[PDB]
Amino acid sequence: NFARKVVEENKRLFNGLTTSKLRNLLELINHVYTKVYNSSEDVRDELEYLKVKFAYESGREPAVRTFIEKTYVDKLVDVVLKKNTKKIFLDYCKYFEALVAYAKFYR
Amino acid sequence: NFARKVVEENKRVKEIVLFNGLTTSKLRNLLELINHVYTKVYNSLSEDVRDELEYLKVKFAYESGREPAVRTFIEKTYVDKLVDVVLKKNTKKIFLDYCKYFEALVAYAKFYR
Amino acid sequence: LVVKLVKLTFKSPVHFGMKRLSDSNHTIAADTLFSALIIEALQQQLELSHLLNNLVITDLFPYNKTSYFLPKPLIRIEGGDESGYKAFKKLTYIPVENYSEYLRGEIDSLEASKIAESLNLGKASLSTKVSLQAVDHNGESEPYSVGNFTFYPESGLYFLAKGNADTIGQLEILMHALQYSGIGGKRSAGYGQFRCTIEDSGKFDSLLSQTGNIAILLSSAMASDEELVDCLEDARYLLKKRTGFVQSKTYADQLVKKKDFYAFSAGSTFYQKFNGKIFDVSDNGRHSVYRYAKAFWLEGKI
Amino acid sequence: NKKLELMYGSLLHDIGKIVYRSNGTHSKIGSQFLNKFKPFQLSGIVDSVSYHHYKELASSSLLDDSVAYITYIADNIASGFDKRAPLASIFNVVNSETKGLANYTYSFYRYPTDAKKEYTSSQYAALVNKMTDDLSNKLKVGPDSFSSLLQWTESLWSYIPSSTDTNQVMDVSLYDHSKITCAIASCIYDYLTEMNCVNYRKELFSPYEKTKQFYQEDVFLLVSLDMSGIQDFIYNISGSKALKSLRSRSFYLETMLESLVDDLLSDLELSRANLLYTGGGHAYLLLPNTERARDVLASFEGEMKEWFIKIFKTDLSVAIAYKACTGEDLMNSNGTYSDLWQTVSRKLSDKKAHKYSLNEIKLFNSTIHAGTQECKECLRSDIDISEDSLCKICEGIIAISNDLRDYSFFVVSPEGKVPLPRNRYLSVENQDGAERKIKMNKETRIYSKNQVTNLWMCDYDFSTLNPETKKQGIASYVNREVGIPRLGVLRADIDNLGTTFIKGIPEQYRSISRTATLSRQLSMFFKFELSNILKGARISVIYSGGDDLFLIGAWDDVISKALVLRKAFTRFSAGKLTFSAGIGMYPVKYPISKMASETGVLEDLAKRGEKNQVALWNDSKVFGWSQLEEQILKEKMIPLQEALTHGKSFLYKMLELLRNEDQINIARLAYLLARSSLSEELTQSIFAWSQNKQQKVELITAIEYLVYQIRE
Amino acid sequence: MYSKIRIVGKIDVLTGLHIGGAIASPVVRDPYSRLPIIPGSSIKGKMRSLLAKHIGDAPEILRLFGSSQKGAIQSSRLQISDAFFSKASQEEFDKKDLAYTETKFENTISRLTAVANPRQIERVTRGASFDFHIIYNVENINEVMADFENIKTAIHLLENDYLGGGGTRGNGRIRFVIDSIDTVVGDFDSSNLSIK
Amino acid sequence: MYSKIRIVGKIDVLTGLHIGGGGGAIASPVVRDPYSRLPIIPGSSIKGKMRSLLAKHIGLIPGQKMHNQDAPEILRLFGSSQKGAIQSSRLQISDAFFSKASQEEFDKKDLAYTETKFENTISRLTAVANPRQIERVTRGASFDFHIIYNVENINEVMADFENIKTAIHLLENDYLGGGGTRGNGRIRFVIDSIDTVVGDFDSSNLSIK
Amino acid sequence: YSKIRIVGKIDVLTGLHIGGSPVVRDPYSRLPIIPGSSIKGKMRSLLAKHIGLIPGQKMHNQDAPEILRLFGSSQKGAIQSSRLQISDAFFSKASQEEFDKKDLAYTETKFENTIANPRQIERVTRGASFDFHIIYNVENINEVMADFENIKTAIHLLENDYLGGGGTRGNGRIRFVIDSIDTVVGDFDSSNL
Amino acid sequence: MIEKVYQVKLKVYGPVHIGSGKIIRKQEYLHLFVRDGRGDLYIPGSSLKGALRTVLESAEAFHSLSISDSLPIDPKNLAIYQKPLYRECVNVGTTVEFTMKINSDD
RNA sequence: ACGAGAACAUGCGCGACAUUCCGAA
Repeated sequence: NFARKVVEENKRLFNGLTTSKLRNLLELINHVYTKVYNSSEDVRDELEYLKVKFAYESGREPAVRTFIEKTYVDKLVDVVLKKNTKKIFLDYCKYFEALVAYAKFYR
Repeated sequence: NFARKVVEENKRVKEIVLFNGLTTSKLRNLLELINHVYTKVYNSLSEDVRDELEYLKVKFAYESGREPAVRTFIEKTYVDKLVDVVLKKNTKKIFLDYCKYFEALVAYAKFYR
Repeated sequence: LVVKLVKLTFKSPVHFGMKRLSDSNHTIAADTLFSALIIEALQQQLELSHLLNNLVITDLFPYNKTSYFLPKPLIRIEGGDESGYKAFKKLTYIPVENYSEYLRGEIDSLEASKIAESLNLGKASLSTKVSLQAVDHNGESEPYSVGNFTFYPESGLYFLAKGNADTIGQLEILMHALQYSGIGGKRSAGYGQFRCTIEDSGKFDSLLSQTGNIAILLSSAMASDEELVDCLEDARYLLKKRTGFVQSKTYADQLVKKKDFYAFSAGSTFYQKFNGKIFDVSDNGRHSVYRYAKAFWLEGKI
Repeated sequence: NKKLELMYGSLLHDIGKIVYRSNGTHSKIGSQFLNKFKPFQLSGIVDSVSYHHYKELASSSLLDDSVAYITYIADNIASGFDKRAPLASIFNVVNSETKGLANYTYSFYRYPTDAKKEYTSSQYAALVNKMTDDLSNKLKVGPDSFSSLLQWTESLWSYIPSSTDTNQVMDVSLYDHSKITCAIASCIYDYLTEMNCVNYRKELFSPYEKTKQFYQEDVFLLVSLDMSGIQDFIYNISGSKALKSLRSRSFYLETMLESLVDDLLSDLELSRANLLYTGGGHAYLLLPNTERARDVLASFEGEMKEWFIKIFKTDLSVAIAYKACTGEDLMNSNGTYSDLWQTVSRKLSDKKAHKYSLNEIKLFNSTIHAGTQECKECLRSDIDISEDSLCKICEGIIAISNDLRDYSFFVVSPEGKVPLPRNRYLSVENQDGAERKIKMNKETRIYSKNQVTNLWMCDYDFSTLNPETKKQGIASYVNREVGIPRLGVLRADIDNLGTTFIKGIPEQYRSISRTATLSRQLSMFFKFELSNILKGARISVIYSGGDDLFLIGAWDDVISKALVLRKAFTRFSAGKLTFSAGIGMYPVKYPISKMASETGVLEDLAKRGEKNQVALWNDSKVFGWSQLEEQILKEKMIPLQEALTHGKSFLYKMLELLRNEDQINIARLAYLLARSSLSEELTQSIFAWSQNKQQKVELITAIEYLVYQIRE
Repeated sequence: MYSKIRIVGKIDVLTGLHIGGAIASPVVRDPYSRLPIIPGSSIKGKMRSLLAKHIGDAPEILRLFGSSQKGAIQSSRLQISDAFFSKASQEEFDKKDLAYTETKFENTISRLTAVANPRQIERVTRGASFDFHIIYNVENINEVMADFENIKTAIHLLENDYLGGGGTRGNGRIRFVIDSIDTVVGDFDSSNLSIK
Repeated sequence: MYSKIRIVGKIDVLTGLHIGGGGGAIASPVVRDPYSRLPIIPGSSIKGKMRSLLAKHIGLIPGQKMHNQDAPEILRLFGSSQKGAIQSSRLQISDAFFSKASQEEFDKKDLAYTETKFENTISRLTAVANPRQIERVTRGASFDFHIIYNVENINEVMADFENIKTAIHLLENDYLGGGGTRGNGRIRFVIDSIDTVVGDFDSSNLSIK
Repeated sequence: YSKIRIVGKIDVLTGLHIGGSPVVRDPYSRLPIIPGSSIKGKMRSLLAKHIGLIPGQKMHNQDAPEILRLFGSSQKGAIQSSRLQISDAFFSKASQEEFDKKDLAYTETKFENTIANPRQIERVTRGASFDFHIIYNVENINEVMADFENIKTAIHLLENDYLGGGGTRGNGRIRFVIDSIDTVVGDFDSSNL
Repeated sequence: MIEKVYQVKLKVYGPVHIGSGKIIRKQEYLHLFVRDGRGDLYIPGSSLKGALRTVLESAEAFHSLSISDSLPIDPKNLAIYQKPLYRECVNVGTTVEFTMKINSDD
């Protein structure tokens, strides 16, 4: 899995890698994932707000910016939006969960 | 009987404790995922089966991070490495053998309780 | 004459009754096989002259993947241990290659027990069934036991048939029909189906070509009153009582038993060879029930 | 009544040994003791008692016609100083070539104990007083009283040593010595009467070389009488009434054999002393080697063949083979004793080969008319069949049933229930009925059962004990509240019993008296002690003798009493005698012939190899007696029963896991033991038993036993 | 002249089949190979019962399955052999590690105490198949077709009925597949003969 | 003329179905078809529940202790075993198997055909909760049910099918196996076709629901 | 022998949590569900507390006779059938569509400081409704009125108390809205009750 | 035991803030007041129960009383209050109503 | 002219009764 390699490359982990700073991104991913789990244009709006919030967290914290840069998470959100299928969004959420799980595992 | 040896070598007494306090409750989710993959294989490897095994390895890492006992069990029994071996070989007989190995591991873990 | 080895390989368990349905013998005598052949020849509307005049057959003998078996000769064994004679007594069948060794008394009691336990015929069993014919008429089920014998995959039965070309061909046709007619006591109820193979036996041809000072009965047989004067002198034999019911659709309105017969069992040793007879065991019936008591002789040196 | 005088003198020639041990020579003491009684004051008896040894016979001053010379020579042949010495066990010398010589002795049914013991002079005095009281009034002299005298001698002197010589072993009892001396004296008297000898002294005793010449002269006949068809007669029966007739058929066959023996002895004017052995259809006798005796043997053989053909056709038969035997052969000085017995057996087998003659074979196939109706238990149609489809026999065998339980005496009389040779009939009757039968007509024979002529036969039947379950019979055994309802069938046999007779006793010890003692000990164990062994168990003894043992009862009771019987047989023989049995478990209404055949093949499976094994239920249950008693039951079955007390489904899961030897099944069994909620140490024990081969089989057997015990 | 017609095929165990070490309510098994079997007596009896119910013994039933009545001795035209656990099903069950038999667990709720009484019965697994082999004896040509119709009828009934040990409670449902119907003895034309 | 009528249809699991089967730390698993390892509804449970509900509806004999002491209609439908009064069971209810349509609907959405329901027992004297896991068939499942009615008497067929309709109604409003008094075993019957497979009986005007 | 079918709705007044921490969800629809076991257990416990309890009541088989009558019994030799068959309360489709009208999730997450170690509990969103289905078996005509009186008392007590989760902390309040009480099977008259 | 119901009204005289775990920086629009799933601000009953427990600090009597979550509060009441920390607080004069049910008679 | 011929180990049976994922912040 690509998540493990990038996570262990970030391992020295960063503050963005830590669950503390990553908490807000996890909560937003949880919101969109719960919407799809219950299930869309609203999903597209949530993904756009997710990219905006990625920029938000990058501005508020350099470590989260480094995490986003290394994991290509915003680019993967763009790829999911281009594909626009539930399956690819579920795969992206699984990739994000794998990132978080590997970060917890190495810490 | 590699499972028997790997469960016996880590058997300690403080109340018999296995893998620094492992219980079946900590293994419930792992067992559920392995049962789901086993049922999917028995009904029919497939692409969805390989995705299930990769998610199983991800959940192995997540549970190892969550609980130290699960981490000790996973690193002692090489369960995730055997998942990688199953992914590499990509034959249903090897996955059946892996399921039998995990079943023997949990059975012996309960046997020495 | 022409001698043909007929080997029977059984698909289903076979029921061979000595006196009861629960009894499960592993072989049949010559008279049972001859009665089956006569019934088959009557079903196929064939002449019975060849069977009644020229056909000479032996009892059904065991065989396995290793060797063919023959009945134990009734000879005197010279043998300090009386239990060795018991071990010889429990022996029933001897391989063909060991027959001459046994006749010369070169088989010891331990060797005889080894031969007896080397038999690989099959397993006998008792199948318990019910009769629900009474349940409909305010009755109850009637359990009953059928004895059957399941042969091992490479085992089976065999017999040597002796006759001229016409008799051999008619026997081949009759055995082809008998493969699906079946032998035994539960043929219509699922027991006794088999496949037969008829071929020349060089091994048994060499065995029968042997001469000697003693004669061994390969088939259940009995001499006529004329031949019994000289054959019975200095003989070791065993009298087996052949009894049974008549199996036909025309003998009588109700099923009746045959007249009891007594025949010399296979393996009996005689110093004078006697030719047997097809004894008529019918008693005031529409037809005549036959019982094959002709003698198949194996010469040997004791 | 010179023959009767010789019989009485030879049986009582050593009656003075008991008085001497109670505390002159024992012969003189016995002469005085017998002279104390007027009926036994007859010349022949007292002369035989007083002068049966060379020192007294040299200066006897007799008429040279006295039976004292015959008594002395018979005593020499039969027998050929610690006053307080015990009776040495006969098995001390048997199989001593391999398993050594033991020191087991009998204390004053008795088991040898292998301990130091002595016979107190007070005990011998009490025995002397008992003999005096019995001889004074209860016993008399006469042709009909010698059987009672022999029974009294057997009852009193059975455990008194024949001789107290310390150099020799004390295997032979006083009763055995007296009986063998009496038989030999009777045979010698018949031989001398046939040879018209008037001076017995000049014939054998006077030169002291003619005694050795007479030892070298052929005087006796070893006779074997074998009955064939017993097993098929008893067990090859069909019907719901066959279980009740199972014991009746065996009893009828045993009584028929006894009747044949008694008829043969009566024709020879001999007593039961000449009857060496009587077992499962076999009767070994010692007869005179006279032309009259051989003519009697030929006539009896022909008559018995004719009767068995008339009544049983080829079903039951009897053969008689005799071999001429010498005094040296009886004493085994040359070594031909075992050769003599083997020759008798081989001649018997040769007669059994050519069993029927030309005319009998021709008459067999006459069969004028068809069978038509046939009886139920007997698949015979030649015999006239009554209503309800019962043959003339098996209608009367059933009458002997329900009367064997009620009555104790067996009457052979002109009128009865079951046919017997010489146009007689056997009927089971009580004391008053037997007395009435004797009063109405002579030639009527009364047989008492383990008490007239006394017969030793095991007649243990738990059904007859309870009046409520008496009518049900063997089926009553399956009536149970807990445990699977099944019948256990035990088919047991001694390994190399005939071989033990032939070679178990060494050549330095083999003799006629030794064989008589060994046969009597085996008969007493398998006809008298077996009933005490099986006490309190739901078991019906169908056939006994050791040569062929058949019991039927409850399966668990059969297994437990088989273990107890193995232990008791080890005690009785003091080792040196293995015991192999086959056990079978069958439902009720299962064919009796099928039960007998399956238990017989299990017995054959147990016989092969170690010759000391048990086939418990199938071909996979061949175990050792100690293994079954200790490992299967005590070490495994008892802990599981204690832990589970039902857990029947748990045991079924254990069985289905153990039937598969795959390692995945091993892990599943470990998980099941973890989830069993029983003691952890027992779980480890069970897992270790499963892992180890030859212990998994024991565990499976214990689990199956517990399941069968907890069935409903 | 005389003819014999062979019918080979498969019996598929649609639902668990129960025909009566230590096992509670075991199925009938081959003594040697320990494989489950369907006795030819059970097949013959079930077919005879269904034919008797359909027609109604009748002359057809005695003609097909045989009769020993006084004055009406008729040889059985139908010889139905024991059905053996097929080798293909044996291999399929050897794969995927599946036992040839299962233990069905049941209970009885009493009308008085409502207490359940546990019970266990061995059954043959639903994936199983058995080779069945039947012989028809052509004793009378003119009736052959009619007999086969009856046979067909019986088989149809048998595919709506059970085979043994249960049935009204879901056991024993089976299906027949007729591989071939060939005349092994004689010259009778059995090509047009058919079942189902 | 022997007439056999076949009723084929679906049984839908309204709430989690738990039919116990011998054979994972759950307290009790469900009965499964060994060949496919899929959950099953044994015909024994269906017949037993239908017979029990019909017996309750008609009315049990006071002090009844046998199943052969039920109403004559019940013994006519479900069979009797009395000595001398043995009645053949006209109803033959088969095992209901996990349908292929439901198996595909569960392979979609990535479901496992079963759920582990967690419950607990709270002690009435100490208020401590002992947990317990049970296995249930998911409420999306459907089972193919196949029932055979035997026409042993033409006159009583309509009354018997009325009884079957009443039994089906009772079973639908009741549950099927397991702890159904705690939201288990709720089922619905959807009859596909009632046809006379054997004979000449006209079952067009016959319905069990 | 009649069956009375009581349907209705269970409205979540305050956040509802029934653990399986995540709340229990129906596997097929992936939606919150109130199991019938939870409702039956809570109602039985509340009704038993309403009636007197023996001092040593250590088992559910020794409650008040009304409790064993309504909710069944497993007492050895005294097995009483449960006249009540509580069913799983599934998420109402009307409430589901109401939640789907807006951008609202069916479940909320609430944080407690636990002073401080933060703890997060998932609850069912306030305002959600679950439709229940109770079956009452009429096995005694004379006892139906008393049993329904006990049912009403238990319902009132449950509306006073909470259902599942930590109710003292303030979550789990529910309300019962009864739709129809009709004898679905039989000829019994349920119009009065 | 006898159950008693109390309608308990808490009047806001000073700003009250309950942490919802959510903080918004200037770009988004600051600690956010807790709101239910519906989005209405309310006072959780757990916070009030913990405050009362701390005030008391017996155990059995305190677990008998159940304090439910408060009724939804009007959106107008929420405001931003400085402490360099800004938090969402309920405005002064707001009455928050809840129900408390006590099973302890004494 | 097979110890044979005819014979369903068959009939009734719910794996079932009671059980809060719960107390604490």
